[PDB]
Amino acid sequence: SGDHGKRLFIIKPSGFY
Amino acid sequence: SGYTPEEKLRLQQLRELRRRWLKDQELSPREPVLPPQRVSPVERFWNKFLQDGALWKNVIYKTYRHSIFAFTHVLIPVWIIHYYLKYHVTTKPYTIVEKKPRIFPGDTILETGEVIPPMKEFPDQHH
Amino acid sequence: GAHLARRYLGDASVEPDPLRMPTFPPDYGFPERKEREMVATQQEMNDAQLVLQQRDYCAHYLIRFLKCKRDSFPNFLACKHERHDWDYCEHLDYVKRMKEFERERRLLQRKKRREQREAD
Amino acid sequence: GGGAHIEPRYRQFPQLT
Amino acid sequence: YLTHQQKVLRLYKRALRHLESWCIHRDKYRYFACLLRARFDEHKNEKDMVKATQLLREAEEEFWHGQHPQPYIFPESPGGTSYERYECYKVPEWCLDDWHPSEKAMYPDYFAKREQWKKLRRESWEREVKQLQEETPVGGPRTEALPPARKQGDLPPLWWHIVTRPRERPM
Amino acid sequence: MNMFSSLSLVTLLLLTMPIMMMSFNTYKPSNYPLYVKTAISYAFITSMIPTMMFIHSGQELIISNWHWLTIQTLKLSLSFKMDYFSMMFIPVALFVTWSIMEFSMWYMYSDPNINKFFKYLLLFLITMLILVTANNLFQLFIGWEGVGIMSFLLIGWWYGRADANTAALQAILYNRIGDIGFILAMAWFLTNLNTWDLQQIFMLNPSDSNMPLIGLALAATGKSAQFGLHPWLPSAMEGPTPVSALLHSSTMVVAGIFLLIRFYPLTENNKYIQSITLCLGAITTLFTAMCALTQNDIKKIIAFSTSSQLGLMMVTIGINQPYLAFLHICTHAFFKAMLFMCSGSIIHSLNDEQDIRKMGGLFKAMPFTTTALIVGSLALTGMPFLTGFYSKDLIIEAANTSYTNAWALLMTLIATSFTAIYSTRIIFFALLGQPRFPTLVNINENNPLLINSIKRLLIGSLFAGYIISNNIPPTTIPQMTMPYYLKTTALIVTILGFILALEISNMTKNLKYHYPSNAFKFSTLLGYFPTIMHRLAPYMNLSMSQK
Amino acid sequence: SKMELPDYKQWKIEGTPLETVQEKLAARGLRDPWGRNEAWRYMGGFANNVSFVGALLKGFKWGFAAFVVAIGAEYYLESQK
Amino acid sequence: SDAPPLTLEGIKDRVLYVLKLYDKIDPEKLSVNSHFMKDLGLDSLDQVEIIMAMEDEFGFEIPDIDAEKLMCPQEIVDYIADKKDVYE
Amino acid sequence: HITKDMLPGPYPKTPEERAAAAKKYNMRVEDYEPYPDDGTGYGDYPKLPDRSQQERDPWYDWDHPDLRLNWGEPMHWDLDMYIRNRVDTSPTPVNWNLMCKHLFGFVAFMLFMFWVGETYPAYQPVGPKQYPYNNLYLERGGDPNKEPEPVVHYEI
Amino acid sequence: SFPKYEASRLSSLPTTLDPAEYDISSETRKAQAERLAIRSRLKREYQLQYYDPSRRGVIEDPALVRWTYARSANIYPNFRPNTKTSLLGALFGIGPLVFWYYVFKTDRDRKEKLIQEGKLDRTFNISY
Amino acid sequence: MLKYIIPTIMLMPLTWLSKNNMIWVNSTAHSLLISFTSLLLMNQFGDNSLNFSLLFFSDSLSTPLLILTMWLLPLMLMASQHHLSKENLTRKKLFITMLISLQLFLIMTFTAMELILFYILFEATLVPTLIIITRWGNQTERLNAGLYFLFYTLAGSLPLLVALIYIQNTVGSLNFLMLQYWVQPVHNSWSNVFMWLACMMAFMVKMPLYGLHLWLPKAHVEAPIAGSMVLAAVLLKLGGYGMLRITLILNPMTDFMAYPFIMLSLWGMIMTSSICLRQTDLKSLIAYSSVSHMALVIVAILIQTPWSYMGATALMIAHGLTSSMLFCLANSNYERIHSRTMILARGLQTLLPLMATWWLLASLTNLALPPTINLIGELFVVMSTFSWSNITIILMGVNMVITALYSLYMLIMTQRGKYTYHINNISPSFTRENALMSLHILPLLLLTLNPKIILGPLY
Ligand SMILES: C[C@H](CCC(=O)O)[C@H]1CC[C@H]2[C@@H]3[C@H](O)C[C@@H]4C[C@H](O)CC[C@]4(C)[C@H]3C[C@H](O)[C@]12C
Ligand SMILES: *C(=O)CCCCCCCCCCCCC
Repeated sequence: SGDHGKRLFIIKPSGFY
Repeated sequence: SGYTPEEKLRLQQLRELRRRWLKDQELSPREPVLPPQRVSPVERFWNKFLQDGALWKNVIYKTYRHSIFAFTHVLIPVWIIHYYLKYHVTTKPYTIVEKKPRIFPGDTILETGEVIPPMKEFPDQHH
Repeated sequence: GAHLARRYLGDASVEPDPLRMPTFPPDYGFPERKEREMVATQQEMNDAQLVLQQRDYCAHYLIRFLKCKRDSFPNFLACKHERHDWDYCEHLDYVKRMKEFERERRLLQRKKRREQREAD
Repeated sequence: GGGAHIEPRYRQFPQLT
Repeated sequence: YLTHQQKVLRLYKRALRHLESWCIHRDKYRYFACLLRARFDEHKNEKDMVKATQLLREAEEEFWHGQHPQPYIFPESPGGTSYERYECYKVPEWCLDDWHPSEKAMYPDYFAKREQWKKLRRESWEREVKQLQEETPVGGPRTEALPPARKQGDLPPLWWHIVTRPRERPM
Repeated sequence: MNMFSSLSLVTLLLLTMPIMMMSFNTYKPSNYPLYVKTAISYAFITSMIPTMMFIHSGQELIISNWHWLTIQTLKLSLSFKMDYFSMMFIPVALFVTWSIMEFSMWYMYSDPNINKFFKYLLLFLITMLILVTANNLFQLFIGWEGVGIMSFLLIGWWYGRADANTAALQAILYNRIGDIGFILAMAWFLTNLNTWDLQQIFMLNPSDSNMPLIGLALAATGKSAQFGLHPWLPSAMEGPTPVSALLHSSTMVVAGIFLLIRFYPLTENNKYIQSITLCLGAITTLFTAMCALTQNDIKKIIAFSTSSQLGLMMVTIGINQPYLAFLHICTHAFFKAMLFMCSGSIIHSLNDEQDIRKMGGLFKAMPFTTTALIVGSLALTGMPFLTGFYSKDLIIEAANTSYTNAWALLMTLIATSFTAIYSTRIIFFALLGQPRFPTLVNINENNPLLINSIKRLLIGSLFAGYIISNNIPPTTIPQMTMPYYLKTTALIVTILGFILALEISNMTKNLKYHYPSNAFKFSTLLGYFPTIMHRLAPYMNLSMSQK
Repeated sequence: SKMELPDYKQWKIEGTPLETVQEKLAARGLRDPWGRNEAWRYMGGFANNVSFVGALLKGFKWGFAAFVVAIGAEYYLESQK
Repeated sequence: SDAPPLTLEGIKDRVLYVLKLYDKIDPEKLSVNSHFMKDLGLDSLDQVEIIMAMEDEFGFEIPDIDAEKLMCPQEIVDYIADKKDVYE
Repeated sequence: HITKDMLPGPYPKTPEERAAAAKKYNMRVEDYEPYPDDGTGYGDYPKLPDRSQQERDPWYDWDHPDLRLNWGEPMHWDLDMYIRNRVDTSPTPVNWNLMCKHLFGFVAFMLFMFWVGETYPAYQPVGPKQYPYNNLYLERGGDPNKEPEPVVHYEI
Repeated sequence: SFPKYEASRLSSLPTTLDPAEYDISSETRKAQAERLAIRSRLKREYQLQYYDPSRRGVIEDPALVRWTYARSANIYPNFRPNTKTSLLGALFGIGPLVFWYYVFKTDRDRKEKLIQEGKLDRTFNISY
Repeated sequence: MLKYIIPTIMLMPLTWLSKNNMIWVNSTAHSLLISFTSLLLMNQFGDNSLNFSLLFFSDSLSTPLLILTMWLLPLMLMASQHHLSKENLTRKKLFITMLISLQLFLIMTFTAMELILFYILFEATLVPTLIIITRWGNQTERLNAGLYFLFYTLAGSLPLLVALIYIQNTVGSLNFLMLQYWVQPVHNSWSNVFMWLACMMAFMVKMPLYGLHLWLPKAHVEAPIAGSMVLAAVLLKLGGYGMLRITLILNPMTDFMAYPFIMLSLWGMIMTSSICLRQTDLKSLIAYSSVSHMALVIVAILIQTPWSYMGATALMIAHGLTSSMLFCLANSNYERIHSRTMILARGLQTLLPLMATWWLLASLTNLALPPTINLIGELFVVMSTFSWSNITIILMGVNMVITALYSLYMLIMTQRGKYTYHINNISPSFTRENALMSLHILPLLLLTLNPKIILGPLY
C-alpha cells in the first residue's frame, strides 16, 4: 500500500476446515 | 550499571535471534503461490479495455459498475414487493390503512365532484 | 418571575390562581360582551386533520397556511406571507391571554381595598 | 499510497499541500 | 525490598507526569519541572540515611493530594488507548503445526527454515538441561535470571517462545 | 399510494440484501466494503422518494404485511408504521450513516476483519430502522434488543481489551435493566388493555396509565443513558471511533426518548411522568455537563458532550413538546457524529493519542480538520440559524414560558452555558496554541475518501437542519410571543459560556502553580457515581452470591 | 526513507519564552538542563497561530467581503422589480 | 494510518539526537557505545532525564527496572528496536 | 491421578497440621492462616488478601499475564470474582466516606428541591388558551346525547 | 491536612504509605528472598514443560485443581448443631421466602374481594 | 403410534447385526430417517386430540416433545463416537442399545393414553439413564448421592403409586380421556391435601425444584455428553408433561397449595442465576442455568392460565434445544483440554473462529433474544403472572437480567480473552463438531418462523 513490498507474513489459524 | 556481560552477551544473541528470525516473515516472489483460478470473460473484457483509461472511457466503466445496482438490487425487489403487495397484500382487508387525505378550502373531489365551501372573509388584517 | 415573585412573596390572595383561572363571574361589572365567532365550523375542523391543541379561534386562519403549502410542492418559500396572518392572529390571542388574566387580577386587588374598609 | 506523496518531518510544520 | 535509594526514583519520574499533565503548556512544564527538580536538589545532597529514610514519608504523604484527577497515561502502556487493542489479532506461533497441507503449499520456503529453527529447539534441548545444573543452587534456584550459552552453535536455554513470539502488529 | 408504500418498504429489505450475500456464496471478495456503502447511497435515494410524497400528502401509512401469530384474541405481524417519524428520521440516519459509511472504509484499514466489521454495521442499521417503523411493542421490542445486541459486538470489537469486555457488559447490564419497564409496559397493555398494536392503545385513551408510562420512563433511563443508568454511554469510547460515531451518538442513544414521543397521546394527560422525566433530564442534563466541565478525554468528553444534549431532550419531552423535541434528535446527530469523525482525524494524525492535553497547533497543521470543528461546536453551542440553534432557541421557549417546576428551570440554563464551556476548552487544546503532540509528525489528511466523508457530513449541519424546518407541516401552536429576555435568554446566556470558559481557559496560561479542589475532582471523577456504583454493586451481587 | 535530520543547534531559546525560564532561573540559581529540547513547540513553522478570536473568524474576510455584495444584490435584483 | 514504518538506521539518530541537545554533554566526545556513567561522566539521576526524553521522543512508557541498565546508546536502541521488534 | 493428602481437607486446629497446608499451596507458614473453625467449612484453604488482579504488577513476565497469575501460586477463594473483568479493589483517588458522601450530597440535594419547586413552579401570568364549542367537549368525543354545560369565553 | 485514606475492603492502600515496607530488615529480607526462590523453582519446574517440544497437551496445574476442588465443599466440613451459622445461615435461604408468602398472597386476597365487589378495573382485560 | 415404536426397536438388530465399521452409520442414517416420519404427528385437530388406540395417543402438547426426543437421538450419537472410538466393539453396541430403549420408553411415555402406563414407563425411563451416567461416568469420586434418588422414591414415585391407585378405585378409571369427563371437584380435606402431595411431589423433583435440585449439578458433573443431553433435553421435561395432565383433577385444591411451590421458583430463579456467576465449571454453570429456566415452567403450570401453558411448552422446547447445544458446545472444548474448568482455557476465538460463532449464536438465544422461541415462551409467561400478581415482574426482571449477565460472561470468559500460552493442542474444528452445533441452532430459529407448532394445546 503506502510502500512497495514491505510485506510481512501472517500467522493465522488453519482455516481450511 | 547495565545489562551484565552475560545479560548483554545474552541479549546480543536473543535480539539477533529475533532480528534474524523476524527476517523470515517476508515472502519470495513466487510466494504466496495461489492457483490459477478461472476468469469470466466480461471481466477479461474490462481488464484489457481498462489498460488505457481516458476521460470519456473511464466514467463509462464506473458508470457500468453503477448500472448493475439499478435493476439487480432495486428494480427487481420493488417488482417483487409491489407484485406481492398488489395481489398478496392489497387483496386483504385492513392490511393497509391510509389516513384519509387532508381537506383544504378551494378543493374539488374527483369522485362526486365535491366542493369545499370557501372560508369566511377574514377581518382583513394589514394584509 | 415578577408575577411569580409578587404573588407569594407578596400577598397571595391578590393574584388569581393560574390553574383555577378564571375564578370570578364573567359579568362582574362587564356588560355587553360581543361573542367570539368561529369561521370554520365543526365540519371544517374535522376535515382539516388538525391537532385539537392546534385548533382554536385563530385556527380559522391556520387553514389558509397549508392550503398553499400542499400546492407549493416541491418548493416551500411560496406561502410565507400567509403564515403571518395566522401567526399575527395567534399573536393577538397571546395578548388577549394576557388581557384575560388582568380582569381576574384587578378584581382580586380591587376587592381587597373594599373589604379592608368594610372591617377596618 | 502513491509512493509516499507526503514525507513526514521531525519537529516541523507538516508537509501539506 | 528494592531499597529506599531506588524508591526515590519511583516518585521522581512519576511525580513529574502528574505535574506534566498539570503543566500542560510547554514553557510552564519546563519551568515548573525546574521548580520540582530544584526542590529535589534541596535534599539531593542529603546523605543522612535516617533523614533520607525519613525524608521520603512526607513526600508520599505530600503527593497524594496533588495527584492528577485524570492523570495522563501512554497509549501502548497498561491502561492506555492502545492497551492490548491488537492482542485479539496476535496469533500463537505453535499453531503452525495444524496448518492444512494446501494452506502450507502457499509458503513452501518459509516453513523449510522453521524445520531447522525447531531442529535446534530439539537437539539443543538436552544439553540445555545440564547447562543449568552447574548454575543450579540447592534449595531451588535463588533467582529467575538465566545465563547465555558458553559455547558456539547453541542458545541460552528457555528461549523458544520469546524468540518466536509474534510481532507487535499482526496487520 | 401503491408507489408510496411499495417504494418505502424497499429500504428495509434493500439494506438487508448485502447481508444475505455474506452468509452465502463467494463470488466477489475484497469489494463488499464498498458494496454496503453504495446500498445505503442507493437506499438514501429510495429514502428520499418517500420524503417528497410524505410532505406533500402527509400520508401516515400503517402496513400490516403478514399474519404471524394469533392467540385467542391477539395477532402479531411483521408490520411497519410508515408515518412522520420514519419518513423524517430515516433520511437523517442514512445521511449520517452514509457519511460514517465512507469514514469507516478508511479508518479501519488496519483490521483484517474489516469485512466482518461491516457484517455488523449494516446489521445495526437494519434493526434501528425496524424499531422506529414498528407498529407494535413486540416488533418494537425486537429492535429494542437488536440495538442492545448489535452494540455488544460493535462496542467490544477488540475483544482482547479488558476495557471493551468490562464496558461492553456494563452497557448490556444497563441496557437490559431498561427493558424491565419495557416488558412491564407490554404486560399492562395486555392485562388492562388487550393488545400491543398502537391503534388500539391510543384510541382507547387509558384513564390511569401511570404504571405503563412508568415503565417507559425506565426504558429511557438506561437505553438513552439518562442519570441513574447513565455511566455506560461514556464507557463505549474504549473501542473504535467509527463505532461510537453511529451507535452511541446518532442512532442507538435516541431510543430512550423515541418511545415517549411514539406514545405522545398517552403521555400528555399524566403529569406524574412529565415531572420525573422533566427532573430526570434536569439532574442528568447538568450532571453530564457539570461532570464534563473538567473531563480530560477527547472521546469521553464528546460522550459527555453528547450526554448533556441527550439529558436535555428528556426535558424537552418533559415540557410536553412532542414534535419539537423530535427535531433535536436529527439536529444534534449531524455535527456530533461529525465531531466523532473529526476526533478521528485528530487521532489519525496523532497516531493513537487521545489526551486532550496532548493536542494543539492544529489550525494550519490540520486545515481541513479545523474547518468543520467550529461549525459543529457553534451549531452545538446554539449559533443562530445553525442546526443546533433551532431546537435550542425553540425548545427553551415553552420550558421558560410554560408551567414548569421552579428547580427544573434552574439547571436548565446553568448547564446550557456549560455546553459551550467545554467546546472552548476543546477547540483551545484541539486548535488553539502551539503543537504539543510527540516529537515525530505523522500528520497527513490528504485522503480523498475521508474528504468525501467529511464533505457529506460537513454540509448537512450548515444547511440541512435549515432545510428540514421548512417542509415539515404544522402540528403545534408555536409560542412566538413571550418576554424579550426569555425569547433571547438563550441569546443572552449563549455568549456567556464562551466568554466564561475563555475567562477560565486563558488565565491558566500564566506560569502559576496549581491547587487541588474537591469540586475540581467531583466533576472530573464523574461525580463518583461510576467510581463507586461500579465497584460495590458488582461486589454485592457477586460477593454475596455464594451464600 | 533517508529522513534528512537537520542541524541540532537550530533548536534554541533565544527570542522565545524558553529562555524566560532561564531569565527567571537566575533568581532561582539554576538552569533548564534541556533548554534546546522543546524549542520546536515554538519553532519550525509554529510561531504565529490565531487565538480563540481568530479561530471563529477563520476565513470570514472573504465571506464578509462577499456577504455585502450578496445582500446588496437583493436591492439590485429587487429595485428593478 | 497508512504506514508508520521504523528502521534501525533511521532510529539511530533518534536515540542519539536526543543526546545532541543535552546541556550536560559534549556532543563530539559522545559515541554510539559510550557508557554514560564513565565515558560521559554522568550519574543515574542525570541518566533518568535522558530515559524520560525517549518517551516524549517516541511515545511509549519505559519500565523502572529496565530503564536503569540502559547505560549504552546501543542498549537503548536495543530496547527500542527489540520492544517494537524492529530488525532492519 | 492426584494424591488424597494434597487436596482441601478439614480445618487444622494445631500448628503441626497447619504446616502441610501452608506448604501445600506454596505459602510460607507465616503468610498462611485459614478461616475460623465454624460451620462455614471452607477447609484448610488459606486466607489470601482481598485484592484484585490489576493491583499486581503487569510488567512482570508472568506465565499468564492476562490473569497476572503465576503457575504454582495459590488462588483467592473468590479470585474468580477479583479478576480484571470483575470487582477491582485498586487504590482509589479520593477519600472513601467523602467519595460515597460526595455522591450523597448532590443526589439527595436535587430530589427535595424539586418538591420545593413543585409547590411553587414557574410559569407565565396568562389565562387559558380559550377554545369554542363547549370547551371542545364534542371534539374530545363528548357524548352528543347529553349536552355539556354551556361555555362562552367572552371578549375583552 | 492530607487526611490519610481510610483503608477499606474496596480500596487497597497506596504502596508508598504502608510503614511496613519503608524499612527492609532481615525480618523482611528473609521472607522476600524465600518467596522468589520458591517462585523461581516453580518457574524453573514449569519452564521445562513450557519450552519442551515433546509436550502436546495442557499442564495439569496442581494449584488450579485444589482451587476447583475446594469449591465443591459438600459434607466434609461443618457440624449440624453449630448454632453460630446454622440458624442464621439457614435464615439466608428461608427467611425471605416467607416474606413473599404474604406479599403476593395479600394482594390476591385483596384482589379477589374487589372482583367479588367490582372494585377493580378489568373491563378490557382478557389475557389471564 | 406403532409405526414409530417398531422401527425404533428395529435399530437394535441394526445396532448389533451390522458390520464392525458401519455400526455408527447405520443407526445414524435410519435414526435421522425415523424423525422424518415423526413430523407426521403434527396432524392435530382444533377440537379433539389424536386417539389411535387404548395404548397410545398424542395431542397437540405431546407431539412437540415427541419430535424433540426422536430428533435428539441421532444428535446424541454424533457426539458420542469421539469418546467411544477407543472402547471395544461389544460395549459400544451396549451403550447404543440403551439409547434406543431410552427413546422407546420416552416416545411411549408422552403418547401414553393411560396414566398408570405413563407411571410405569416413567420409572422405566430412569433405568437406562442410571447405567449411562454410572457405567460410562466421567468421575470416580464416589459422591454417595444415592439418598437423593432414595429420597426421590420416598418423597416422589412411591407416594404417586398409591394416589394413582386410589383415584382409579374412586373415580373408576385412569384414562386421561375419561378423566376429562369424570373429573370431580376435589373439596378440601387433610386426606386430599395428602393426595395432592402424592400427585405432584413426584414430578417436582425431576424438573427439578429449587432446594430439591442437589442431584442435577452433580448428575451432569459425571454424566457423559451422551447421557447429559437427554437428561436436560427430555428427562427434565417429563414432570411438566404429567403435571400439566395430572393437574386436570386437583382443582380447586391447587388454588392455595401452589404458593409454597410458586415461592420456591419465584425466588429460586434469582438464586441459581447468581451462583452461576460464581461457578467454576462450564457444565455446572449450565446445570444451575438449567434450574433457572425450569423454575419458570413450574410457576406457569401451577397458575394454570391459558397463556401459561402456551409459554410453558416452548420453554421446555427452547431450553431443551438450548442446554443440549450448550453441553455439546461446552463438550467441544472437553475434546481438547479434557477439563470442565472454565478458566483453564481462554480466548478460544483466537483459535476456533467458527466455534465462537456457535458460542455467540447459542448464548444469544439462551438469554431469550427476540423474536426467538426462547423469548416467545419466556415472554409469554411473564405477562401471565401479571394477572395473577403484578408484583411478580420484579423477580422476572431480576432473573432475566442476571440470566443475561452470566450467559454473556461464560462467552466472555472463554472466547473473548487472551489465549492460554501453554496450551498446545487447540486443533481446528472438526466437521462432526461443527455439524452437531448447526443441527441444534438452525431448527431452533426456524420454529420462530412458524410458532403455531409449539404453542401447546390451548392454541
Ligand atoms: C451478477 C454479478 C456477477 C458479475 C460477475 O460475473 O462478476 C454479481 C456478482 C458480484 C456482484 C457485485 C459485487 O458485489 C460488487 C459490485 C460493485 C459495487 O460494490 C456495487 C455492487 C456490485 C455491482 C455488485 C452487483 C452484483 O451483485 C454482482 C455484480
Ligand atoms: C422570573 O422568572 C424572571 C425574573 C425577572 C423578573 C422581572 C422583575 C423586574 C421587571 C418586572 C417588571 C417588568 C415585567 C417583566
